[PDB]
Amino acid sequence: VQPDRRWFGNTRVISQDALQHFRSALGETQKDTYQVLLRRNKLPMSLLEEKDADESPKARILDTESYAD
Amino acid sequence: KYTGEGFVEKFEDILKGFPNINDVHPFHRDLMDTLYEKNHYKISLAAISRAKSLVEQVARDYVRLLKFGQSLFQCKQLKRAALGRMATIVKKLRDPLAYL
Amino acid sequence: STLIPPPSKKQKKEAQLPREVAIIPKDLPNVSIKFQALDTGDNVGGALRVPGAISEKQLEELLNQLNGTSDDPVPYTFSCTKTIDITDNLYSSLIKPGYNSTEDQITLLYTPRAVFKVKPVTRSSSAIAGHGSTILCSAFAPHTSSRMVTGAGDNTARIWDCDTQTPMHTLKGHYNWVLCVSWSPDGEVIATGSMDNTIRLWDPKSGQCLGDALRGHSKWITSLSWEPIHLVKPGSKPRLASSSKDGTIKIWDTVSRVCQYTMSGHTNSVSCVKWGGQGLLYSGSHDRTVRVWDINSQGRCINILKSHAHWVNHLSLSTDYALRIGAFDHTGKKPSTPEEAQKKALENYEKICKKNGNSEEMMVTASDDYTMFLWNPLKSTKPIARMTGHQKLVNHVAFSPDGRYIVSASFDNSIKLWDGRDGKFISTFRGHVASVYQVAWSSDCRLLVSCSKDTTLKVWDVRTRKLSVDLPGHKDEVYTVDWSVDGKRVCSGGKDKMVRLWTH
Amino acid sequence: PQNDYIERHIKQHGKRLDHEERKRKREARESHKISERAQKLTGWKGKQFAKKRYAEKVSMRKKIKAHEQSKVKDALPTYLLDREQKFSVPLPKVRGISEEEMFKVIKTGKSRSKSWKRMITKHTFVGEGFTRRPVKMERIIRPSALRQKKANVTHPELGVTVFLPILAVKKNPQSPMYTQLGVLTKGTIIEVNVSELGMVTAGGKVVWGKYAQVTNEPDRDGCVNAVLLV
RNA sequence: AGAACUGGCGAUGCGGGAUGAACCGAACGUAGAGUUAAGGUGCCGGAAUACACGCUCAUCAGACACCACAAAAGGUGUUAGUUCAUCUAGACAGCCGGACGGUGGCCAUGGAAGUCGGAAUCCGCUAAGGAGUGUGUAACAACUCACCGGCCGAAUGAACUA
RNA sequence: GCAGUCAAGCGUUAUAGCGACAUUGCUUUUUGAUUCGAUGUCGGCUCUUCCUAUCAUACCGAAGCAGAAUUCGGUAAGCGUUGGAUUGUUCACCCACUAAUAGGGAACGGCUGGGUUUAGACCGUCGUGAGACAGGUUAGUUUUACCCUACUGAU
Ligand SMILES: [Mg+2]
Ligand SMILES: [Mg+2]
Ligand SMILES: [Mg+2]
Ligand SMILES: [Mg+2]
Repeated sequence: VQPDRRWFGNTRVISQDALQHFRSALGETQKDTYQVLLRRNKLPMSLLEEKDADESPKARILDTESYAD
Repeated sequence: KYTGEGFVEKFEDILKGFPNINDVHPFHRDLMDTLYEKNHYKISLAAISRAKSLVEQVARDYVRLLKFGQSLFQCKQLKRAALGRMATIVKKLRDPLAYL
Repeated sequence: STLIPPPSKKQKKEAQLPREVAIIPKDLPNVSIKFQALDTGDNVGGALRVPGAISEKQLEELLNQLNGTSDDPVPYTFSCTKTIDITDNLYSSLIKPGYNSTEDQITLLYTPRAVFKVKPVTRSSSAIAGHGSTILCSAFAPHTSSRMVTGAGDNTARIWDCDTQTPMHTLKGHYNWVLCVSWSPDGEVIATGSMDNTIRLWDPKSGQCLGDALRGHSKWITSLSWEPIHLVKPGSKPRLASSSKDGTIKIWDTVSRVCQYTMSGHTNSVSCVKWGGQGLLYSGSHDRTVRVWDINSQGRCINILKSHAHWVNHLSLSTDYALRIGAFDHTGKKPSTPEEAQKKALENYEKICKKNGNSEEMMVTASDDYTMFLWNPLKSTKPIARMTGHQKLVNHVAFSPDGRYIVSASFDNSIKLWDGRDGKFISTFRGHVASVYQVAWSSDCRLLVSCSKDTTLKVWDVRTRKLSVDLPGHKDEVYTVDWSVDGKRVCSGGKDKMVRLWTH
Repeated sequence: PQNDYIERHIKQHGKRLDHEERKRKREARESHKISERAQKLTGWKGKQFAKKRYAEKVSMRKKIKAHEQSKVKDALPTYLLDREQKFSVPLPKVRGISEEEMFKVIKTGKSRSKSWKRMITKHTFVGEGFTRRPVKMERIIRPSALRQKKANVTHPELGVTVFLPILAVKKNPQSPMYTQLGVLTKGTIIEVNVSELGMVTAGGKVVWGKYAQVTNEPDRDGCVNAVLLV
């Protein structure tokens, strides 16, 4: 592998405006039964899949009190 | 496969032995909650269950991988990798086992 | 860079098609409306008919005339309850969507607002060097936006002139990290609590140390709070409450430079201490409890509040902005005499505290059980509400200056906006990609600024509940952000050893 | 019996009359027993015994050091303390892998006379939307059990490892043919999704794709380990 | 794995290494006598159950290739060394005696007095004595050992190397 | 496995470099919830013996081992270690009995079924075709012993 500064730069970035556009779009989609997926777009889906949850997960009680205590 | 079965047998013996604290009579539930802290009790048994599932997954995955081994060296490395991952999973259980 | 999908041929054709102009019809009839105060729920004027060609300004003036306080009118914002605000006029806000018509009566809830306006910060005024280590804390002067105090990990603090964005003073008394700084509500002294278990006081104008350090803590200082000016009798200087990792809250009388009271009820490190406006001290500690002490009862722990299952990381009061600002305002006008300062601070406290019948000072506690609790400690020992929804620990929490909104900054890369009265969830500010460390309101309660682990600041508009502007520029994690009292400058500092000043 | 009945029985009746002397003599004999075990145990038991003895001696030396060290006598904020944690690539040269090792001949026909099919014996990345070719035209075989979608990527800064999804295979050092087949071997440059690392450019853009180099042999250890190129 | 040089072997028997493609010695007419090489000299088996100084005892030692198993790892086997210390104003073992006072230090606990825990770990008097090394009590008590002294009287202990 | 941390040592007088034992992160996160490509060899029957890396039987050690039962371990191979179901596959899973239903070598460096089954035939895929196969189904003669030895018995 030759030394090259192409190895250390960013390959994919996304703007805040594009992030907000995709975040708002995910939720406006009404899936039709007669539409098939031909090609899925490559996106930061981990950043885009943010749904408000009405409840929190349980607190980690082992952080405050161990088994030995 | 044999090592995975041994670990799963030990974990199943643990999980079947201990009472289900939420299904016993409420007097026994309250007494055991006072004695052993039901939160810790259920969390430790859930840790055992999760370790059992992870060990089964490791065994299945590495048997499927060993299906394509080309040499004795590669097959030995895959088997050692499976057993070492099982050992890591089991050693993560050091505290719940002492508590239990 | 990944782009949004381009418009299709049909969309381009529809865009080329002529547009429709939204114009008020000349034959728009009259509609009946009822004004209702959001804070008090007192109906004014009964039901009155108004033409459909009303504006927000004319509706505001009409409400002032109905109240009978036309000589000094107070601005308002109107909404209809979904709860949709009136943007420009009633027709285009409600009648145009068709949800409320001219036949049906429209009940408009009105909320008072600020006469001044804070423009959003949009660019970095300056990047200033001088600190030898990471900046750990920062604060603005209450009287002016031209002075900032910043305590860092090089065992020093700095006083920065924000007019020229140049260093003005260096405070070099401590031996370890300056963990907290605090400007006095009268603006006369800066208190720095450090990692070497000491507290020092500094005259800012001379940039000097007022004698020796305040010693007595066995672990590092975790928070400093000041006694309110509106409770300090005129001719006297406010006292300094200080919490620390050793589980104690020490009260310091600074004129005599002595330690009077030593509250000791906590079994673990105290996360924060706050001096309220009714002679009370609220302490949140890692022992999963909130302790309420009375200074008028020799510092005794009046209340122990236990609802969290983990450390309470932070706590905020409804009157926090007023107690920090004392007798000053957004104009920066100084009182003439200490009696005038005490009376003006009393009025500033009362405007936020005593509304809708009886004075209340709500508290919010953000914990490590991913939740917050909303309490009214004077009235009941039970929490008013439990705010849940955050996936990770709630690191910071803040009441708005008017006390009507609560903002929580969490480690799940999010900020949550909640109603300040009943604690009901309103909205989620998303856009940070790392944990949000702390947050700060603007003076007019319309804008919010947050600093994150992702090396960015973000300014959010509370009214539209969406991102206003994203400010990069820091080379590393940002640890502290503050907004000026007059709403002109924002200071930020973190691991890059630089102070960033931002302005519109 | 109920509760601590053995402790109560010892409290009420004592122990056996020779218990203390018997325990004392066993503890005295322990030194001879340890030496006899070390010189007499054979095979796996002897190896394990020696290993445990070495570990015990190391632990005892550490305890003595700690006692003597006790007897001789990052600048985080308040909300973060008491909370714990050239353009040269790290592998410029790796072992060369021939086509003979990379591929396995797959014979077809009733008498196994045709040998045009090849099977890739290493792990591969196929990407999104992969559909197997029809078997009549499937020359190169990438078995589904050897396909990979995620890798343990280590960031050199801040010293963390995250399970990240793979986006593409940028360069296999063995051959561009292996690059376009998606072979995942040691030294291969891959593209990884770094959305959860929270990286932001100086211009404000969120970085969600970067390069990493594979540092292990996934065909040997069952997993892909990679180091991010920062 | 790739280059360059040089040997050995095929075409070659003989002595030795138990046995043998590449190891040691030595190359070949038919014989006699003598001396040797490599290897050996308890018996098989020709030749000292020679001489000499040491080491080792293996509940399947070793008589070997000097590579691996091998972590220069484990061992209260044994031998020889190296460097540190203690010592007749008394070395190591052993027995006896002392091992105190503020003080049951603060918090916590139904109880917690050095010895369930969390933080201090200071002062006095000492020849010496921890705000305690362990056993023990529900808590105390009691015993211990950390340290000191009396009797005894001459070398001893630790860590490494081979 | 990869990437680190620590440091008993090793090395050095340049506080470089190797580095045992430990240890962290990812794989894998909390309330015990709820089958994915083995490209070339396999199974039986009868019957013998060996190994121990011991499932049971014998004797022991430890364990909150009261008793009963069970778990971990030591010496130990003398003696046993089964009957069945499933061919739309079993590189095994179930049911039961039982003291127990341990693992393995002497093949995998005599009958018998799957497979090295050639000539017949059909279907599928590819080929302009002769044909070949990603394949699927069905039918398809190899038959010593009186020799030596070994073994069992007999002069
Ligand atoms: Mg002779
Ligand atoms: Mg071996
Ligand atoms: Mg054995
Ligand atoms: Mg045929």
